[PDB]
Amino acid sequence: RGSFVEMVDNLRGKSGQGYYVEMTVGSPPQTLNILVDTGSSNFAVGAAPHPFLHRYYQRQLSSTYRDLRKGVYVPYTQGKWEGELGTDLVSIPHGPNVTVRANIAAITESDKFFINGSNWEGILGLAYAEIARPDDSLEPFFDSLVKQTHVPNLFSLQLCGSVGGSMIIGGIDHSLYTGSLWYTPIRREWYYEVIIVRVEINGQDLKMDCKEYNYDKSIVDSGTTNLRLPKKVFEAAVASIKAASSTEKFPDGFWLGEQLVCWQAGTTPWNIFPVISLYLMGEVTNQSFRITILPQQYLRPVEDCYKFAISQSSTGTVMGAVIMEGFYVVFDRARKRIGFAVSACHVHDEFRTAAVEGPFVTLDMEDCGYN
Ligand SMILES: CN1C(=O)C[C@@](C)(c2cccc(NC(=O)c3ccc(OCC(F)(F)F)cn3)c2)N=C1N
Ligand code: NA
Ligand code: NA
Repeated sequence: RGSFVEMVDNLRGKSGQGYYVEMTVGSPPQTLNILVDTGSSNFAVGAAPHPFLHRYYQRQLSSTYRDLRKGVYVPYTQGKWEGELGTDLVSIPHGPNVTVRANIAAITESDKFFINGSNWEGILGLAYAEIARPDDSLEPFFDSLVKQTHVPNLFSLQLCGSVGGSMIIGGIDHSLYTGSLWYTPIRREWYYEVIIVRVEINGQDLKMDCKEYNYDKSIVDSGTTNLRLPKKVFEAAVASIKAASSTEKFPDGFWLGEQLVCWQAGTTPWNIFPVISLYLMGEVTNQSFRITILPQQYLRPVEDCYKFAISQSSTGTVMGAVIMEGFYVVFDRARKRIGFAVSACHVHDEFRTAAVEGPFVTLDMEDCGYN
């Protein structure tokens, strides 16, 4: 409890490609790099020699493998994968010193799924059975972990945004954050769904009906890059960001993520860009708190050229790696809540730092949840 030195720094990544943890599958152990994803619930790994893959799960080499004689087809907004289900023994070398029998989808065919030049070979879905494929009876990895061991039912993520971070499995490490943790309820256990009750650009309320902020949900997703905002909120959001930053100008396609914008080295105008604060539902009736992110988070370097990493959505708000890089995030599954604290490692400047602040008084927070 509170100290987990062995798990500190167990995440690696490359800008834009996601954060991955080393895992082993089967006996003898086959080592793989696995994308950490709080936005999905399948443990799926490459199982065949796709060209983009450094390595892949070779089921034939494992004595502990058990076929479930069952297929799964998984389409996404763009790209898909399909696979064959089974179970085998899984470990996390730089995680808890346990071994569990987990479901694994062996990916036999995929499209627009693996990334050319990336260093991961599979994906660890850390969300709940409700959104598992093909259905809620396929038990996600973290459930199997907690069912079969003494590992406490919670994990936490410090994503530092070439890149690194920590996934503390079964606890919290106090060195990873400064100040206090503030908790927001998990509304329903499927995605890590939360409720945003208020949005400020540079301390300026959007004055939108709060239901709009959560239309049709808001979730915390380490497998998404952007802060994704519902269409109507996004319009409001950029309009207010465009205005707060009207001190300089950029093409209209830039705000739509259809082009990059570039400045010279040692000289990006951070300060003409506003802070963004999301107030989240608190643990107590009529009590909220707010998280504050910097343009450092929503203006992401591409290779000085940057992409605007706030985008519109038809699936609701997504607090991707943009938000998460500001914070140490606690997925407290045992108490159905998400904790936020200022990350000890977040990227800032000398004028502004990311922040988690409370308590604030906010009424009718229940009306902010879409049904
Ligand atoms: C959004 N999403 C999906 O569309 C489906 C799924 C399974 C998925 C599938 C394939 C790839 C990914 N995610 C990524 O490639 C990715 C890339 C960069 C990411 O962040 C990088 C940075 F940290 F922002 F720099 C996070 N995830 C997610 N999970 C999701 N969370
Ligand atoms: Na247990
Ligand atoms: Na601390």
